[PDB]
Amino acid sequence: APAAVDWRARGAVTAVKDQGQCGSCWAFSAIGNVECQWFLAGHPLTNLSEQMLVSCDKTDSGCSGGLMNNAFEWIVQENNGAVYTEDSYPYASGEGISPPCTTSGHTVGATITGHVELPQDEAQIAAWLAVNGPVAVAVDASSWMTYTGGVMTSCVSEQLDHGVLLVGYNDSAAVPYWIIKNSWTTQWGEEGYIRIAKGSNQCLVKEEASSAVVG
Ligand SMILES: *C(#N)C1=NC([N]C2=[C]C(F)=[C]C(F)=[C]2)=C2N=[C]N([C][C])C2=N1
Repeated sequence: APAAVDWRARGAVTAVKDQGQCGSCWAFSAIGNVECQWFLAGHPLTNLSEQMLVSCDKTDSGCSGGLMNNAFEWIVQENNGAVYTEDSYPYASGEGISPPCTTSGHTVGATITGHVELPQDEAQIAAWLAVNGPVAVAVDASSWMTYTGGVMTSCVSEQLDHGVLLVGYNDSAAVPYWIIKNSWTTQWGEEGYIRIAKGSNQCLVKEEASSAVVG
């Protein structure tokens, strides 16, 4: 794989979003992955709807949490592969109240046919990302509440409790790192991103990696 990749440089990543006081990170991880894949599949970059998942995916638990892998199955199995646009199903859960699902009236912004779950191997995740684009990952984010910048190297790595998006890596750096998009606005971290060391399973980053398949 190349020494360094950053899918932001390809224009493939939407702006950093704001989940607010809702435990909807899993939705932001899944939808951000879809946004990137939809762009890479030859379409304009389009903001897509987290609220569709938070309100309508009853396999997951709204503001109480969820899993990207379940979200991807819901999209395909329950929603005909459709992911609505942000504008047509906008984010309403920032104050912690998810509105009831509505099935009528939204605009499809992307279509997926499935998703992949990657091996629990940072090298193989990086090699897949280098070719195919950003990867949704579960992490232990419990050490992230003081991060102001730099490469984090000794994160608590004990329990998956958050979902985020790998957008790149740098193996050349003095401490090799992953580049991760969060959903805590651009006012946290490095304009909304965190670098964690790569190669030591920091934050349990290799354990639950996946990506949508556009089709
Ligand atoms: C977010 N925000 C969030 N996530 C989880 N759990 C989670 C998310 C994920 F993407 C992958 C995982 F393995 C685990 C939450 N569990 C509780 N809460 C607060 C309601 C969570 N928020």
